[PDB]
Amino acid sequence: AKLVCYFTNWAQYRQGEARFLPKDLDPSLCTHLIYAFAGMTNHQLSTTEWNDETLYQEFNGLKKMNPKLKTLLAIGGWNFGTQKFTDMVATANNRQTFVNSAIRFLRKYSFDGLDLDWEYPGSQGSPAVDKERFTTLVQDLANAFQQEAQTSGKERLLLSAAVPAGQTYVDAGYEVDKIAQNLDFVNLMAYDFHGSWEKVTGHNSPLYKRQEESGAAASLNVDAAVQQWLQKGTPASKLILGMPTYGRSFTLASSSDTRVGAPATGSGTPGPFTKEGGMLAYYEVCSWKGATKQRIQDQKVPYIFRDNQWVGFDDVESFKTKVSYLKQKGLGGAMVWALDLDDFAGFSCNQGRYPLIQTLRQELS
Repeated sequence: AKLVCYFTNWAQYRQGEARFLPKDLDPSLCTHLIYAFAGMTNHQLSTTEWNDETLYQEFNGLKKMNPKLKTLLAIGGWNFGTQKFTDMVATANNRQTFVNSAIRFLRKYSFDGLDLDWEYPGSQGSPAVDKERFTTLVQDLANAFQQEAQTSGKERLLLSAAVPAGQTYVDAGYEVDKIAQNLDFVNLMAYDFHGSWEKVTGHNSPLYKRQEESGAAASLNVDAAVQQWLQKGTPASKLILGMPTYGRSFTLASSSDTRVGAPATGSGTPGPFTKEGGMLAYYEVCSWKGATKQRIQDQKVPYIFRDNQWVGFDDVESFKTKVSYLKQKGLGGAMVWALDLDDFAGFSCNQGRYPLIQTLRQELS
């Protein structure tokens, strides 16, 4: 069973206790560590932070203390955009340029593979033609990795991809059945289902729909997201269920109505450390004094509120429930976004180091 965990390039800038660097990783916590994110320069895989080279060494250096640990480098992300992916996959010449650089890059810093985080083919400015070209990109990487294994005598580089849950994005850019064959595993982003971009309160990652939810809305949940990727061709053993170590917040129209689906004037007050409205790290949520925590019976996930702030998030129980769910579905394991959002150093929730992720590690085995 896999436990895929995401490390983020910018967590090193969080202030005080929240600061996160490779030295803060637990080498046995997860089975696979994915470094996010790498960029692209002239169709070639490239760094995005002044110290990625130094951090790469530290990151992959952990394999010396745990040879079984597998690391991948994730290219893309939201900020990165779609254009560079778009122009790169338009020609066989640029694709080969990208593939060859990836190989050299990965082997150079000792990464075990590449995680594709293009967000997303066929959307966000990306032409619908990118749907098939993405498939072709996946194939080229797979073929090249296949050959490089014999030419180098090293373990075949791994290939994975972080994929959206929404039917809109999935239909627009993913030939599920075709790419699933070539991807070693699929990291399903089963979160961001609801957020401050909606004028009503909703949970970031609920397992099931609300009994009074229907139509498109009844598709905004983990279970529906998993069934879609399975039904479209993803073999269960390759589908990795993503879980959030963060929650999404809202500012209530009135502190008087804290019901799920209650009126929201906007994003919740940004967290002291994460500094982004509408989002909070788990270590910021459990750092709430004089709040009222309640669970959504239907969706199996909690949410808390205080004054006019409302945040739906995941906790030990919810994670335990989703793992239980994951097993019933026979999936390949769990994925986590992100390492730096859980209380990695037990400085806030008084539940020890990595309360959430350690829970996943215990349950998965």
